[PDB]
Amino acid sequence: TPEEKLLRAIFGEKASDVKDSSLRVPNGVSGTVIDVQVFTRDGVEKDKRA
Amino acid sequence: REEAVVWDILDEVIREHPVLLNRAPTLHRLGIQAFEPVLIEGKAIQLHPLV
Amino acid sequence: KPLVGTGMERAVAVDSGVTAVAKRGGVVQYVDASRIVIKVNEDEMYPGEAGIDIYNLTKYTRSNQNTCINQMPCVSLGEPVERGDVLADGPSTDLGELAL
Amino acid sequence: EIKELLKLGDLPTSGQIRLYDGRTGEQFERPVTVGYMYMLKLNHLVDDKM
Amino acid sequence: FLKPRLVDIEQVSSTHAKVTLEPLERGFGHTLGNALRRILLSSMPGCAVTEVEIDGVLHEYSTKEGVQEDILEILLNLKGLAVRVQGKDEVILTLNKSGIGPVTAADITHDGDVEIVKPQHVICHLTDENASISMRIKVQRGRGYVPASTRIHSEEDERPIGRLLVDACYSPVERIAYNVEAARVEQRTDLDKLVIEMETNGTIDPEEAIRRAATILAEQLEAFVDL
Amino acid sequence: TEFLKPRLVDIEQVSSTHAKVTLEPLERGFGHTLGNALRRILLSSMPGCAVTEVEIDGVLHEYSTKEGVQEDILEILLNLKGLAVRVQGKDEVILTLNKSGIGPVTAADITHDGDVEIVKPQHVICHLTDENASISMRIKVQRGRGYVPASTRLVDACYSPVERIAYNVEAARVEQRTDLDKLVIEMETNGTIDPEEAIRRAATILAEQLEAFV
Amino acid sequence: QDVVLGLYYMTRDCVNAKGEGMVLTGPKEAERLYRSGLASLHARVKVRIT
Repeated sequence: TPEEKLLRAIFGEKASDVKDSSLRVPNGVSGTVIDVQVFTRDGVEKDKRA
Repeated sequence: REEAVVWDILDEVIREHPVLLNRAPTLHRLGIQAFEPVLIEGKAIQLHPLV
Repeated sequence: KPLVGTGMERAVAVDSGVTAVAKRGGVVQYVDASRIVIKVNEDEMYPGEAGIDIYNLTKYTRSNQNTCINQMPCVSLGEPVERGDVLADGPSTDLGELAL
Repeated sequence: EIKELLKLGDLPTSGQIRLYDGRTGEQFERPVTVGYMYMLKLNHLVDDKM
Repeated sequence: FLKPRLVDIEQVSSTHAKVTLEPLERGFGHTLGNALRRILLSSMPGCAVTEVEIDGVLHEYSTKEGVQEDILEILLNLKGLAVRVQGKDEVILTLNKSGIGPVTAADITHDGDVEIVKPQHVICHLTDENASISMRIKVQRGRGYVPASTRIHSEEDERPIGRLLVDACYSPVERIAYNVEAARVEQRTDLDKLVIEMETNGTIDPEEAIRRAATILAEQLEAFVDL
Repeated sequence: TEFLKPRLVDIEQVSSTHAKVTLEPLERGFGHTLGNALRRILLSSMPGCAVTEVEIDGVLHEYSTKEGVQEDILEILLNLKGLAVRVQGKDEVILTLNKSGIGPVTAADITHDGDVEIVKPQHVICHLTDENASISMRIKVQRGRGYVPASTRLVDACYSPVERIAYNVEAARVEQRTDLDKLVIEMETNGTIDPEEAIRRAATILAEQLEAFV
Repeated sequence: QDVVLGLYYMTRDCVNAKGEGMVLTGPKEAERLYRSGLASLHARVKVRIT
């Protein structure tokens, strides 16, 4: 909108074409990570960590 | 961010501002009663014994 | 452990799979927080393959109720164990009894 | 049998003793029953329900 | 308004002792014993292990190959290790050992202020001929009960993923009991004694403790004196 | 290992006899540790001058009625037990109360002495009815430290200034901490010591016994 | 429940107890007798009340 456009204009930030869906820890629960698993569809390249 | 300063502002907005308390099998009108909030550490609700 | 009890708690622990029961009697060759290797007695041992019974213990892992189910060894290095003895307790079990 | 095990225990037959308030340090009138009860923690835990 | 003073302090075991206070007027034996029990059991100086970084361990929930104690249990064993320092508010002890057998509290590296009051205290066993565990045990000194939870607020890049925190156990005192028996000084109407039987892990001497207790006691009365 | 100290101490006066003082920043359990240690010494060991032995006009023993006064001998002692006084340079002074005529015999009708200070001249000792009626008593008042009842002795020694002491520990929230406690000390006195003086001198004797462990 | 058991135990009387028979000016010094441990919570006593 107009004023959001002015805001980015002053602070010169490029608003991404991608929106953030990242999984973040639920409010109030706190613990230690004891394991991680990565399942991937057959044919998509497994990333570094995987 | 839960900055330390916000806690005092909450004591102001809580002071004179009643809250409604309710139990599961509401029968007569006393099943809901108004109380004055008292800030209490912990996740449990404290309820006056006489009530 | 329960200080006051009945005497079924011993039976309940073993019959339920939470614990690890000795398949055959013998002396423990190796004890780790991970696995347990038992050297079989010859009377209980089958003639071929000789053998030892290796119990691979369950470690910290997710339960259905989101609790922790983790096994700990209840036996010590080089100890005689007889068939049908508790090798390792499960969650909420102590030395073969049921401690809730 | 319980009272008998209490004789071997060095502890009274009544199963009650004197207890003192940790605040005022004064005694408590009457004996109170003290012992060992097995107690379970069920999972209704307050930081779930809340 | 006759004032008290201490008297024979009888050590029995390295753990506990019976201290005694001879000159108590009418009823003051109770007024002190409970007030002293309070500060003895609660607010006292202690040094308990806090931060522990171990050999290959990422978190307290794994198992190091070659030791039959789960990492969580080894941390718990450390919470019960009693030590004492003199001039340092944190000292980092380096523990190394290997070979089949118990690894006790005497196998650590001695420091100028390190006194291990229980060299036999079992940290964990060792199940294989060649298996080696190195650990940095960071022990600091403080007061009260600080659980491991309230410690991860400062955080400020505690990135050392291997630095596993434990709960601060800080306290020497275990059990404090006071009994007032009537003490008859050769001439006086009726006077009382104070028998304070206390119990400790051996990291604080009786006379030092009971002094600092009354110190804090009178120190809070300061404001009270005026208004 | 530094040790948290109190702050703020609003003193709410309730007339001239009693008051409720308050202390916000008390750490764990110290509200009781203080409140109880002070309750103990306030009720028991305190300086006071309370009437003890009373020798009366005609009737020597408590089992009778003196002609001309509507108060039974037992009840007059209780009023005397509640007469508050203070001395200065004497460890015992014997006063003399005299009056006649129809009307109240108050505490200002006694014989004033150099060291005599009657803190309640309006305090009713007994009344005086029909006729002229005669009352004279030599009342021997002594000094001491505590409450000595007439049984262990003849009236009960009231030498406590303090009448009713209560301590209340309410949870005090310091800006950053879980739970800390407060101390509400509501005290009560006969007026022969001022409340602020007492609570000062109370802790005084307390810490003075600690003088060997400092 | 707890509160009413307190007041029941409070105003009750046993046959013989510390402070039996004495007299006090008012409730203030009555509590002072009790809290100091001289007189029992339940004992028959005459006290001046208003």
